[PDB]
Amino acid sequence: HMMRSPYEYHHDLGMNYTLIRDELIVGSQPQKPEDIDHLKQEQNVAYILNLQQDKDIEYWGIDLDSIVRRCKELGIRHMRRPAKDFDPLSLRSQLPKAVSSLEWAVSEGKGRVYVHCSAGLGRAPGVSIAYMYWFCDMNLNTAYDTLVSKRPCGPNKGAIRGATYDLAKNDPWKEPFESLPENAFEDIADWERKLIQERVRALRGT
Repeated sequence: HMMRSPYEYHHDLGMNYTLIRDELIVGSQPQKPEDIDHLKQEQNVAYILNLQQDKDIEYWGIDLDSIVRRCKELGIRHMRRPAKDFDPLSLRSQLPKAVSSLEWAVSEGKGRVYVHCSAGLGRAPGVSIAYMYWFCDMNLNTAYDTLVSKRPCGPNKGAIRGATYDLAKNDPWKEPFESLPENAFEDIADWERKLIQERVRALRGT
């Protein structure tokens, strides 16, 4: 067993994950049905949030149907909110829906939510940080540092900031997010946070 690179996916090492908050685990894709048994037995997982595109599951040669079947057998709910890999625009567009699924599953309270993409290095940490920022009473830099300190990875902060802009927006003719400096929407006022939480919850089951 040899040295590997630190911020890159090593699929041959099997499913890997990090517990970020009691309710929330961020990791790489389950590779076979036995990995679902591990999650249920060792981590009390009751929900899986899969952020991959079909193209990703195909590339990786994963039998998703057998994964999902085992989830159902064990009472786990499997959810899909796809986003494109290494694509901040995709992540930004899909963040509100992905976070809606996550936050719904947390609110149900039946067990831990396992949030993953192919590697759990971009998409899955990005969704998790947005959830912490919007729902767990922190600013964006705190939310960001809290995850990255536990699980070294490279989520796009701009994607999360831009989804925050998108959800706080009340004027369809506001200047674009792309014109604003790095600091815009890195914190949100209490009324904006309330607006965001309602809009995210309104996407539950869309």
